[PDB]
Amino acid sequence: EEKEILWNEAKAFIAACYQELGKAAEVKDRLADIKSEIDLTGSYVHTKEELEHGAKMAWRNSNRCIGRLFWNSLNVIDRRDVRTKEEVRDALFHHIETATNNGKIRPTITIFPPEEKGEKQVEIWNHQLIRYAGYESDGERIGDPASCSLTAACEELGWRGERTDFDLLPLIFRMKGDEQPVWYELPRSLVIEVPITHPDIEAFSDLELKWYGVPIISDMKLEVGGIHYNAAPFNGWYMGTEIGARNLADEKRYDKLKKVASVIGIAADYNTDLWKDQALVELNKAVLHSYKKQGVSIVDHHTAASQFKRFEEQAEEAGRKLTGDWTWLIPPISPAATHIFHRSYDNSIVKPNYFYQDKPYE
Amino acid sequence: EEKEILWNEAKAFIAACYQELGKAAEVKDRLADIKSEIDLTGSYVHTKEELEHGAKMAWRNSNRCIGRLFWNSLNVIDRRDVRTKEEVRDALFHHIETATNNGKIRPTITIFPPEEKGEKQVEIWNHQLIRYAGYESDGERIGDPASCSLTAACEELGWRGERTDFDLLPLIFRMKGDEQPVWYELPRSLVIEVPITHPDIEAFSDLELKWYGVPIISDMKLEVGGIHYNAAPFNGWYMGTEIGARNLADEKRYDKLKKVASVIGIAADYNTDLWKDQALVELNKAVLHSYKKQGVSIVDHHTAASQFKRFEEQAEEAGRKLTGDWTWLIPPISPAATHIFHRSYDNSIVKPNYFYQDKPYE
Ligand code: HEM
Ligand code: HEM
Ligand SMILES: CN(C)Cc1ccc(OCc2ccc3ccc(N)nc3c2)cc1
Ligand SMILES: CN(C)Cc1ccc(OCc2ccc3ccc(N)nc3c2)cc1
Ligand SMILES: C[C@H](O)[C@H](O)[C@H]1CNc2nc(N)[nH]c(=O)c2N1
Ligand SMILES: C[C@H](O)[C@H](O)[C@H]1CNc2nc(N)[nH]c(=O)c2N1
Ligand SMILES: [Cl-]
Ligand SMILES: [Cl-]
Repeated sequence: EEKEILWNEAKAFIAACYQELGKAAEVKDRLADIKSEIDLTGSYVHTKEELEHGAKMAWRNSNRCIGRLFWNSLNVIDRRDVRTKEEVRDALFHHIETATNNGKIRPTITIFPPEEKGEKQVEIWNHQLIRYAGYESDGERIGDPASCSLTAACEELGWRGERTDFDLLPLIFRMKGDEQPVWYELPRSLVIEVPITHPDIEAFSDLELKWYGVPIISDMKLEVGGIHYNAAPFNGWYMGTEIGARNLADEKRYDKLKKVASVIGIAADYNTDLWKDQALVELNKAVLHSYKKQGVSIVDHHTAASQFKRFEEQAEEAGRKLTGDWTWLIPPISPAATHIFHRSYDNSIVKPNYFYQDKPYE
Repeated sequence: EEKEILWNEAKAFIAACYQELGKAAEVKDRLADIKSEIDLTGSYVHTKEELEHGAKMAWRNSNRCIGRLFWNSLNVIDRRDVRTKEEVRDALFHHIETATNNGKIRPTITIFPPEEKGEKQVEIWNHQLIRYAGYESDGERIGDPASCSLTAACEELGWRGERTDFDLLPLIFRMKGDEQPVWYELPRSLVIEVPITHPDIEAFSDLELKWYGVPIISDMKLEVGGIHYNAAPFNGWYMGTEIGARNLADEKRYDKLKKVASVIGIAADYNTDLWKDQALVELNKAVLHSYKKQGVSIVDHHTAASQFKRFEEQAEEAGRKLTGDWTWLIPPISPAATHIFHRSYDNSIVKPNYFYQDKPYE
């Protein structure tokens, strides 16, 4: 039933993929080849074309993603050839450099060897390739609370952060055969960071806020035709609200709203003053401003929702069913000002797709 | 099966109601009485206590309502005795006066005779007892687009609005036996309206915005123990976002954001300026300010979400399952600043409850 589930997923994927690629006549022989390859080996190997299209389909099927208009221009890097921790490290370094592209961010995914029989070849521990550490000692919070457990796991392994609010975590991953992961400090020249300033409130820089340029999600599994690529980091560019309404604003993250309110000169005393809302708007304005000023790609939530409307229209024109998760697609500020808020979406799960998987630590 | 569905709903309601009222021992004889009453008459009549508690339970079970902490203090007015259109009119007038309470709004419901065998005794046409008319002729929009079809139905019946942006619709309802509804102009002395001003932007009054004080929803059906009270208008006080983020801001309603942006002195040209968000905040601030200044009850969304957290805690302490509709409970501005956004709710439907029903017009 191992070979059964795989074979069925393979048939459905190959058929759909080859149809979209205008290759429907080659389906028969390809499925024949695959059938034999599974019988003899227990698995099968995607061609470069199948893998690239599979990764693109997986993005197109990501219900929670508002950024999907651009699914077809995903830059897919095939690293199924890596065998060593130095190769993995260098592939991760290269991904960062090529995705960053001097600030003109390229949506990119790097695909490592897939699981064999549930056995991981490479297991990445980072949630994102670039992220800030988090600490707590003596009721003092430092850095990003969302990184607290990974940060403690790294320091167990001999890493030590400087305990600033913005320490970059090391890359950390484990190779098949090894009992422990290894870690590598990120070279600073690879990492673009953006200091947060406001277009017309000069005091805003007193907050000394910054964020990194590129979100490179590295803990999701790509599934394509029954093959499980558990290590396949990918990135887009940020939507400003991710930084301004969540990373910097959530009480369980950097919790900056009261400080923002103070620098923009409003009281943080009464709910009816809507000071949190006002602070959120000014922080989100500062975030868009700062990325644009530095020449780092970013999208605001209005522009993103307009793009998503086009994605919806493109889906209809192509005869493809659209799936989405309304609770994730709506932006966390002014959601009712977007068309998303005013319609519903089918939250069905279609494969290929990206999936959560269990953390190797904690 | 008519009497069957009713009998079953009655047993479930009476049991639950009497348990909460500490009257569990009287359940047996009450169900006996009810059994006979159904057999002989086809229906049964709620006592004053059952009706009042039923209406309160129905509010407590309203998944979409963030205002539910105060479910137990609902003021229930029993008007099952009305037989004439003048009595219905006067009950509706009285509801407005007593709910308004000079601006210190009392959550109130007035309950009219229930459907007999699906036959309505009274059929209210208004969506809310107080609402503004809407018109369109020659591509000119006037007033509230959401009222366009009711407004046209009223004018078909001899009503004529002055075609201001804020014409009050007449009360309109139909009595069993009558082919056509009747309408009655609302006496102005009954209706509190609030002009919208901003606490520190003087030009804001140039918009000449206003809204009415009390939302009195009049087109939902109350169901309690199998009895269908299709005419049972009820009100709370507004949450400010209903007015500022939806009624005055939605493009399909008053569509005021571009005008707000202009009076607060910002450009409405670039999505990255977040001018819609900023305009929304200033409009919502103006709305809270204006109601408070006039002495009309209103709640901001932060305070409302804090109350709802207490409702959740009260539900747990009472051993009652909580139900909610996340997509409706989140406020349309800064939803991620409320605890609601960060948890999930079971959207199961529990009776007693309030339900949508078919419009009698259009
Ligand atoms: C190109 C720019 C992109 C933008 C602006 C964008 C925007 C977003 C946003 C705002 C979220 C919600 C994140 C959160 O609230 O935690 C999201 C979720 C997601 N995006 Fe995209 N995205 C982009 C590119 C990509 C790419 C390249 C992929 C993969 C090929 C991808 C796959 C996903 C997935 C899988 C999720 C959901 C993750 C989860 O369940 O937690 N996106 N996207
Ligand atoms: C006391 C102040 C109250 C506040 C602040 C409040 C708040 C709200 C809000 C903001 C909504 C969403 C409305 C929308 O987006 O269209 C809502 C929905 C609702 N409320 Fe309340 N509410 C209150 C009192 C009441 C009362 C007294 C009842 C009935 C006894 C009630 C029953 C409901 C119902 C049934 C809905 C959902 C209607 C639908 O499905 O469209 N509420 N409430
Ligand atoms: C918080 N973790 C434990 C769960 C978790 C894992 C992946 C997640 O991905 C979010 C995500 C994924 C892809 C994105 C692509 C672009 C973008 N701007 N944000 C993006 C955000 C989110 C949460
Ligand atoms: C738009 N109609 C066609 C459907 C419709 C019917 C009743 C509706 O009730 C909304 C509602 C109900 C009760 C409320 C109580 C208090 C409050 N502040 N808003 C409240 C808002 C909403 C939509
Ligand atoms: C439980 C709750 O629904 C959940 O935390 C969601 C809500 N919607 C969201 N939407 C986005 N884009 N991102 C999130 O992290 C969340 N959190
Ligand atoms: C289709 C869409 O989900 C729907 O229009 C909802 C979204 N959530 C909402 N929430 C509230 N409180 N009120 C509304 O009118 C809506 N509209
Ligand atoms: Cl992030
Ligand atoms: Cl309203």
